[PDB]
Amino acid sequence: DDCGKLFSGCDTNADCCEGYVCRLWCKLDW
Repeated sequence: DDCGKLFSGCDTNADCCEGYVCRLWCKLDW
């Protein structure tokens, strides 16, 4: 539910919910 965060790297399971990218950071769709 909580999943990854903004800029929070690129975790496996916590692979930051759909919204941001998986670049250097889990930042917004840059």
